[PDB]
Amino acid sequence: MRFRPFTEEDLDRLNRLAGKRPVSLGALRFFARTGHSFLAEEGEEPMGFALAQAVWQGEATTVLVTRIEGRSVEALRGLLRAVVKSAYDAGVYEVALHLDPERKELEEALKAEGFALGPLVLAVRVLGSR
Repeated sequence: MRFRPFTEEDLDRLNRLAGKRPVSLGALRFFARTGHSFLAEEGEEPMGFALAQAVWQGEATTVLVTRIEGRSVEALRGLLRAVVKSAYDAGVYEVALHLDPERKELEEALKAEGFALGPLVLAVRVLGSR
């Protein structure tokens, strides 16, 4: 298994991993430009991806993982590691993710790669779409 930046040529591979929530070409292009987004592959079987980006806090920066998908704990862990490395290299202060706690594989991968699930809590208000 390997972890790499994706390009436009990888649109189908990403969408093979994207289930019922497709990644557009526009989204792929934007996330390719961040330097924080990765594709996981076993051979040329796609195995996961992470869409992540830098968000300025006013002094420090956070890298937010907007989306992560993966077919195994191994894929999820390696994607997190690749994101974390890209954050360290950019002098980013922290990496954050909004976790659905039903996703046990992701929860396992997060703990294995040094993420905490507290004490900070996520507050959300969904407004909806037009």
